[PDB]
Amino acid sequence: MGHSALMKGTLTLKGIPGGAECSVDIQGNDQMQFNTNAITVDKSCKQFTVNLSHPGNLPKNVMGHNWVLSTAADMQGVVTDGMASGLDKDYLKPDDSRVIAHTKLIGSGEKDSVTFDVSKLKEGEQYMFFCTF
Ligand SMILES: [Ca+2]
Ligand SMILES: [Cl-]
Ligand SMILES: [Cu+2]
Ligand code: NA
Ligand code: NA
Repeated sequence: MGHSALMKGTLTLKGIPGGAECSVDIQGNDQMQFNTNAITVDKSCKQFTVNLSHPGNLPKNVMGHNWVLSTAADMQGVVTDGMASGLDKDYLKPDDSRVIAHTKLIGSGEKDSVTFDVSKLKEGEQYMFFCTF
């Protein structure tokens, strides 16, 4: 139930040869899909920015999407507690210690960005991004 089983992917801190730009553009659509399942963040990025958008036509209460980052070990807990927190809390437990970064929940035609400190990540750790809707 909800989007997290399908709308998820890995996020990995790596030394990308030569550096990389410090953002990613990601979309969630009307078919419960993100347009990537693997994001790499370069070590030398001080901040990283995720720009989420929602193309198509369905409203937030039917096909709402957020982008939520946690350790892979913490994902299930965040999803469970987020689902229980409900639509009016953007399907996130308020102040959840396990959420490294998150956007708001968006419907069709909306956009949201989140920037976070890359020092909150560690090489070797498994991170997941996901929608908790
Ligand atoms: Ca935001
Ligand atoms: Cl659903
Ligand atoms: Cu979603
Ligand atoms: Na690099
Ligand atoms: Na980029």
